[PDB]
Amino acid sequence: LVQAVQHVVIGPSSLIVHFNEVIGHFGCVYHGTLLDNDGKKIHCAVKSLNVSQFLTEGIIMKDFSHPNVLSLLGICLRSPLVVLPYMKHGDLRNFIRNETHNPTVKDLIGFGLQVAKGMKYLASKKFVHRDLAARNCMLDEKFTVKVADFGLARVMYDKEYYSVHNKTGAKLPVKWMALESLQTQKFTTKSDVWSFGVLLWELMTRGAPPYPDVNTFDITVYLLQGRRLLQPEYCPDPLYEVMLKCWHPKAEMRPSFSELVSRISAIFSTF
Ligand SMILES: CCOc1ccn(-c2ccc(F)cc2)c(=O)c1C(=O)Nc1ccc(Oc2ccnc(N)c2Cl)c(F)c1
Repeated sequence: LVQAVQHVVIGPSSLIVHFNEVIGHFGCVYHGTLLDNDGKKIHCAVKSLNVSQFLTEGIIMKDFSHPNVLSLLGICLRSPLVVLPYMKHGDLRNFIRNETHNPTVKDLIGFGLQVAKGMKYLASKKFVHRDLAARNCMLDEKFTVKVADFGLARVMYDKEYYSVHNKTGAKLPVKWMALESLQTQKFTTKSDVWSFGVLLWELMTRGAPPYPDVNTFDITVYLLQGRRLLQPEYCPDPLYEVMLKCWHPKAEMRPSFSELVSRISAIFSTF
């Protein structure tokens, strides 16, 4: 493990944490400066963790290289610190909810296509996300969407959406979970497809909360009855058909991420 983690570990002398520049219970995010031995100084975001599994997550994230997936600059051991490239426009949900922003109907479909591309890359590597949602996607200075996971850093802020299992300790985002995951607590690439369907609905409503009139406990019965999220006012009919296929009760009937990239590219560029 020590030899395997060598390329991910950053020395404490190489990282400058700007503690008086907070970005945002389980950890704080601050502005930072990373001192690169072979290039220019890097502006970063540093997340503090208030151990063996953590370093293996570091090795997996360091192997990611795709314009639609958040990369890892490294990990600093001394509380442990996670070093990420800085994302100028924060999370995707807060960006589209901002009343001073004017994304077009095509721009919103475009953000959906970017997520599908990042997920197609992850699924080809057999990586299961388990928490795909607009709040976990980042936006850089060039408006490029980066698929990521805050982990436990926003569970208290997003307390309305998260359940924590009393036995396994698992993070459970009930209103983004596939029917079979709510019944078995098992996650697959096909249950990530269901979550992507919910993410598309969030984009086309500019960040509205899903099922606002349905109790947490009533979600399983609501879904077994065959009921689903309603078509947003400015969501095109072919894009709603895509959402409905992502929510099929049989995991095997749901489209692959390759089929999603193809259908959304058609919707995005065709009239
Ligand atoms: C090493 C363990 O951590 C992981 C592990 C896996 N993945 C992961 C999981 C699935 C994927 F597909 C890809 C990556 C992660 O995303 C993280 C993580 O820590 N992400 C994280 C994200 C945003 C943060 O906040 C920022 C950052 C930059 N700019 C601004 N403005 C803000 Cl607010 C932040 F601090 C930390």
